[PDB]
Amino acid sequence: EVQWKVVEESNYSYIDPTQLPYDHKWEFPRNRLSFGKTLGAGAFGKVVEATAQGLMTVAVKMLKPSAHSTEREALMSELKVLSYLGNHENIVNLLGACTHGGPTLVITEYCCYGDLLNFLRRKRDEFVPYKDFLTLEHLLSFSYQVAKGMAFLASKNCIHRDLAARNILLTHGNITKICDFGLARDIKNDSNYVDKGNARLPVKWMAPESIFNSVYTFESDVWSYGIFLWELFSLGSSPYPGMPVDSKFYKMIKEGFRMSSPEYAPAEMYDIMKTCWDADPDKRPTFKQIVQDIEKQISES
Repeated sequence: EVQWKVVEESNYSYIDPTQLPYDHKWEFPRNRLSFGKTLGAGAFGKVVEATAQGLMTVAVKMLKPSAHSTEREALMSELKVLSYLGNHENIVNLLGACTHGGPTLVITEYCCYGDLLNFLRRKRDEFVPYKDFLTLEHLLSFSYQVAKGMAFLASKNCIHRDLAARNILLTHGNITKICDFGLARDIKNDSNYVDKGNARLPVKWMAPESIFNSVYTFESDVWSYGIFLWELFSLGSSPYPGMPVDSKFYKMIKEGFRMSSPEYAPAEMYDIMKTCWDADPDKRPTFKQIVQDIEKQISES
């Protein structure tokens, strides 16, 4: 299941998120919700735009009527993980929840510009590196904010496992927020997810140890962040463009093959990508190092 995991020292192992506590401070009166347009939908759930009276415009995640018992539990565990993580500017934050009086509703922040991938593709022919054009100043800020958000998740012993520009939302003032669609997104319709065994996985974003050894760590999140950077400075291009995921692709990655630098990537940002893609997880930077490195770049700019 492609979703977030909180880990505990064992050497880490995933915690069972059902065992996390749900504090009822999040409880919010169901009747104070006015639902609007459906923002997204998966096989078992959807996110709807809603007006919250006394909490503003919010996003509400809910299950579809065909959801099984395990998915109601999964939505509850999603609420438990968000409540455990706490608040940060660069994640989609929990605002409230409705657990009794009906089916479970998770109330989160609303990001009006949608996911960052479609935004970049939208702005591709309206980009200039320097001077509402998208600029290099914006791409640096986006790289900075996603690194801050990922540093925050890592500091809470949380690993994303699916970091990609499609999972970053953009809101007002060019604030980027990491999110986990979870049950609100069905990956069977997305060609960026590849069948491998029974699983469907974002192979072109995954670290080699994740692909060939099923190992997901803080360091494998850093690898995916490097792919995200490539997406960002290619203005939304697909990674390893024109390459099918086949035996040749896996062999090339295993033998050290990496993408070339995007056209608009500053050399300092390509340096970060290359270190993120080190075959040795121990040689990759941490998200805290990446935050400081990009902070120095923005000062110089």
